[PDB]
Amino acid sequence: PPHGELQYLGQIQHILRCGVRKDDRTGTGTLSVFGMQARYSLRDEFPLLTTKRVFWKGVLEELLWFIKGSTNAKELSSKGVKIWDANGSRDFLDSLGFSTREEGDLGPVYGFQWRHFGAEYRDMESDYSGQGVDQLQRVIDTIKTNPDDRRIIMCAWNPRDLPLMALPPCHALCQFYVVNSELSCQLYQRSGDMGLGVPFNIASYALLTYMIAHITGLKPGDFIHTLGDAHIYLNHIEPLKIQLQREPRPFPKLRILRKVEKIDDFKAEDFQIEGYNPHPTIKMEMAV
Amino acid sequence: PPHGELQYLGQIQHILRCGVRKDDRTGTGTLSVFGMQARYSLRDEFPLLTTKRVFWKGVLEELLWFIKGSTNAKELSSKGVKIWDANGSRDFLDSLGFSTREEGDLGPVYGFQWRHFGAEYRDMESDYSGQGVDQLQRVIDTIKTNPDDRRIIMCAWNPRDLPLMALPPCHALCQFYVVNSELSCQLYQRSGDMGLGVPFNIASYALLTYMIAHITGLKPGDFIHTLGDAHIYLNHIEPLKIQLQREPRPFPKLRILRKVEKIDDFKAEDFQIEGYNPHPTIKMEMAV
Ligand SMILES: Cc1nc(=O)c2cc(CN(C)c3ccc(C(=O)N[C@@H](CCC(=O)O)C(=O)O)s3)ccc2[nH]1
Ligand SMILES: Cc1nc(=O)c2cc(CN(C)c3ccc(C(=O)N[C@@H](CCC(=O)O)C(=O)O)s3)ccc2[nH]1
Ligand SMILES: *c1cc(=O)[nH]c(=O)n1[C@H]1C[C@H](O)[C@@H](COP(=O)(O)O)O1
Ligand SMILES: *c1cc(=O)[nH]c(=O)n1[C@H]1C[C@H](O)[C@@H](COP(=O)(O)O)O1
Repeated sequence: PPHGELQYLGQIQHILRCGVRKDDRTGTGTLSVFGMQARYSLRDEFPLLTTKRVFWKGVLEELLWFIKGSTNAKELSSKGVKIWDANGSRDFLDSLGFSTREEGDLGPVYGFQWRHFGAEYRDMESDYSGQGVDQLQRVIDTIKTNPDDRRIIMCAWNPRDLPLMALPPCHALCQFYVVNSELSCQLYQRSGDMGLGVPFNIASYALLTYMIAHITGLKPGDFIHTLGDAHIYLNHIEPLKIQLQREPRPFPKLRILRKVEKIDDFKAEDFQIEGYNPHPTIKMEMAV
Repeated sequence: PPHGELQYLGQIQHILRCGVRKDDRTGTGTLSVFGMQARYSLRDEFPLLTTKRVFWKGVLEELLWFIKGSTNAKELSSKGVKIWDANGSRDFLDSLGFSTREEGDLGPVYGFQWRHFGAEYRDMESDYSGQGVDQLQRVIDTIKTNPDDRRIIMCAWNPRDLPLMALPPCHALCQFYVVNSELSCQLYQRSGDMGLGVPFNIASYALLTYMIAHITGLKPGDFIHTLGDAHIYLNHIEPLKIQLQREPRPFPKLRILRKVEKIDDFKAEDFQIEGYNPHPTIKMEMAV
């Protein structure tokens, strides 16, 4: 079969060639296409793009960070991953009307929604243990007791909390699916920065599926990536054209070195990416 | 000029050919595939399937019923559309442990979530005016003022309310998009009964897009249908095979018979499907 990475490269080709110029919140301007989907096999291979070196350390730490239910950019930043620090800045928080909010407090985003959906948000320092719906655990439990369930959904998009977010989730929800001992996951990404966030986001959900398959005794199946506003920022056009001239390389594999029982038990050292031979890193300037 | 209906027919082919046997909640059994996407153009045509006659009256009536904010099956039944009566019957309600609920009360379903997301659900007769988030109107307001917004989402999936729903929404959420004066809509349907619900569902959202496009002064663009568990029930394989032998006929057109100002203003007589010439109707027994 063909290299799964060609789907992503193909989506980049399409947007660059046929995407429509669409202004945006950041003011950078974009080339956009509405509605896209790709299927990444998770069977004996891991979808970490090769046409560009993907910041894997960032992916792994962000997910563990999400899993802990943290909304403090400081805690992830202490791991050497600064991807969310800009959004927790004093200046940025103020530009949204969050002047009384401490620096690093991203609001009730991902982690908070996944583990405490519906809980009354105070601040990043608050203890929400036992508050709200722990969707992640409910998803894990359902997969174990009734794998045929067609309602295995973890939703980050919370209408009543959007006002408190420094940035509404680019990932509204994801759905899990089990058939013949294989676990699949589909992500609905309402908005996708193709050159920066997407490659990262793909690896992230592929990792989450591996983690959940591991503790549920299942084999990773497919990761389906569904996009809403799939866009390429104007300043990413040139670097993306360089990346398109690169031939994909066999996807690496992901090894889980230890037998884990609970999702909260995983640690960075538990994972190992082997056979990852990517082309040189390509810098995509952040939009703001 | 590939006919738009070929996508739905191709999805049926794929599932019959590659779908995997998967038991289900109803005990009927299905052929299943996880993750699918189809794009139905809404430009000078309406995607009402022709390889079988679709119950358009039901489609229109159900959507007007959603907009009214109703969660009472009887209010739709009184229009001659009985699609939700079973899910509101005494026996079915009792089977889910809702014996204290009145017959016809579907719980916090679409009507409620769309117009009062977050509000505390009491019963189908309660007045929720001013309670919760009226996502529908907010969506309309944003389309009219900031069309580039990548967060135009209407969510029906509410983790907090699920334990009260007679049937968790098969349509988790939808996202709207605007470019070149065209309004597009993507639906994330977590579970799709390909033979029964899907054809109907596709018409439902195409209609919603036509409605919003009308009140916002935009032209309908694309309707992207995204599926989670796309399945063909076993007792639908024979009739679907017959349907697949039928050549689609040009899609009809949808006419709005007068300038409507507000979404709540639409009445059934404001719409006319013209040039609809479907093949004979194909009954698809309900599963359970
Ligand atoms: C416009 C915009 N696009 C984004 O993709 C985006 C992403 C995040 C958060 N996030 C989920 C991120 C994932 C990956 C990131 C990133 O900057 N990656 C660089 C790595 C450079 C480095 O830190 O060493 C890269 O992949 O090149 S940032 C926050 C705001 C955003 N804003
Ligand atoms: C297993 C199952 N599949 C469904 O598609 C489904 C749909 C609803 C509600 N819904 C959203 C529906 C949309 C269309 C419907 C339907 O029965 N359509 C028939 C029409 C027969 C008639 O004319 O009355 C059809 O299209 O053949 S039902 C409730 C439970 C379900 N249960
Ligand atoms: C958000 C977060 C993420 O994990 N990955 C992403 O791709 N993004 C991107 C999408 C978009 O360019 C921007 C968020 O902006 P908006 O809310 O869509 O306006 O970050
Ligand atoms: C639900 C409602 C709708 O509008 N469209 C649909 O196709 N369905 C289908 C999907 C599934 O076969 C069943 C609902 O069951 P479940 O909750 O997925 O188990 O009806």
